[PDB]
Amino acid sequence: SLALSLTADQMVSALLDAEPPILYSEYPFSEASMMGLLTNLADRELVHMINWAKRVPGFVDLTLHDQVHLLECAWLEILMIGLVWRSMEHPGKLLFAPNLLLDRNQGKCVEGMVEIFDMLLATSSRFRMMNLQGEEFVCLKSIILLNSGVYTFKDHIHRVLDKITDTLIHLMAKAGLTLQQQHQRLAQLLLILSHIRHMSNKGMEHLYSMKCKNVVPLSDLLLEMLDAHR
Amino acid sequence: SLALSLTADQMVSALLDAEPPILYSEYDPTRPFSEASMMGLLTNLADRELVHMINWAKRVPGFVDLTLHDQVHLLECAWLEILMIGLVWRSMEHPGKLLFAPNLLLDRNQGKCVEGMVEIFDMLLATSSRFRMMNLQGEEFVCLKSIILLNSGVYTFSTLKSLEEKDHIHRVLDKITDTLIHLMAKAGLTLQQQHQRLAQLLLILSHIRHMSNKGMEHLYSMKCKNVVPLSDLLLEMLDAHR
Amino acid sequence: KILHRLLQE
Amino acid sequence: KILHRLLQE
Ligand SMILES: Oc1ccc(C(c2ccc(O)cc2)(C(F)(F)F)C(F)(F)F)cc1
Ligand SMILES: Oc1ccc(C(c2ccc(O)cc2)(C(F)(F)F)C(F)(F)F)cc1
Repeated sequence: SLALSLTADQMVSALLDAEPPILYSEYPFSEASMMGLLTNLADRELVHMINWAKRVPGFVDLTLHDQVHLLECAWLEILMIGLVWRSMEHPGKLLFAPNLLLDRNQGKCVEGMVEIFDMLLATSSRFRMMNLQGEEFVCLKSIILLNSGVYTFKDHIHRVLDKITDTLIHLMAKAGLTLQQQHQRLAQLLLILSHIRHMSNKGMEHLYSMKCKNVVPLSDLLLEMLDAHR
Repeated sequence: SLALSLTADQMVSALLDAEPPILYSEYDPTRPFSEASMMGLLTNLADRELVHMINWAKRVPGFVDLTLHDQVHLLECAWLEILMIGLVWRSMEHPGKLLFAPNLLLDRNQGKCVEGMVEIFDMLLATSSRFRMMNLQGEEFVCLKSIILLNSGVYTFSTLKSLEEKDHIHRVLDKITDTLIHLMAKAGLTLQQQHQRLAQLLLILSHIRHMSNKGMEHLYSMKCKNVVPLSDLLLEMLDAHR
Repeated sequence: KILHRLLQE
Repeated sequence: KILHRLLQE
């Protein structure tokens, strides 16, 4: 397992490097047209996510079954944090794609949606005011992948998780933070992951309810990822 | 503010002091049980714990400084997480079993006896097992429990001023973080080890949030079934979610 | 509303 | 599962 022999610098660089691309939406809204765009986009993002995952140091050292488990548990969390990250510099807005930047009022066009929009926007504002950095962001995204499904199976994953922790503090020492600011920032960042998990859980219920309302058909892939949660 | 001024040690003393008691259930081992009845016993128990929890919350440094409105919100958001982490804590030294009460120690086989409850029991078991392997300490557990109360509802609270309500809470959380480091440094952990353990402890809060959400969905579902009756305070806490 | 009431004591 | 396929390239 190569992941453990990497340096902090190398880990960061590997992660920044595995970053998936920002996709475009198909070029006002109704429920059907809105959910159509979003689900089409989410399906494409998922394919790129799976590929990003294999590029996360340590991820591929797991059995296929474990890779499936981790991704099935964390997929929505990972989509959401990405969404929030790139929306960071668009206060009040959710940047789903460069050509699809939505605000809250556009969130009321889908039943049950505006509640989730609000949480997402809140997280974005929190990241913004924490001045979250790209290097920190990729570490967090990686932590979500390995952590979210781990207690529901391990030493390998915790070794790697520890390594990513080491990498986060490293980044902080660099920025010139004092020991006390370091452990305070680390905590602040990791506590937001709790809110991200909550948003995921709400989102999953919402998504399930929209499948039930047969508002739009979902891709087989998206339905498969959703189904792993009941 | 009294809270922002305590020392690590006074913080730990304060929380240890405010610990609610362990309650007994109406379980009668002479009586064999049904899925529904065992759910009645657990519901009655949680309802009584809730009352103790609310008065415990008042004793968590900084909580009393908030508006009644903010206090209500935090508890509505955190109540089941708090019940759950308390449950896993007292089940810690009983591998494979959940210690709901001193006279009520269940293994999963019996939890399967009710509908969709087994998935939650297994998650709860997993968490205890995790606590066990980390060798979680009592002073750490009380820190974690108060972090849950303060953190879980802080992003879902908002015209301008209430913005300062959020900043006070973040300052208190920072103090509790300092407290956890203090403890780990004391136990002779290297700097690297303190950071790693801090992360390990906080990541567990993600799984607890997950369990709570799953439990909430199971509770709302019990209700819709009118088999197991819920207490009034609890139907109320449930409703604050859906 | 029971919680509100208990918090006020 | 489609996920299985995708993960094995
Ligand atoms: O970056 C995305 C893309 C899609 C989504 C979805 C979503 C968006 C908002 C919700 O409240 C629920 C699901 C949507 F249904 F829109 F595709 C999903 F893929 F997660 F299902 C979330 C985040
Ligand atoms: O101290 C506790 C913790 C959890 C519970 C549970 C519970 C909570 C409310 C109920 O009405 C029934 C069970 C919950 F689902 F929350 F985890 C259970 F474990 F017993 F299932 C009861 C008491």
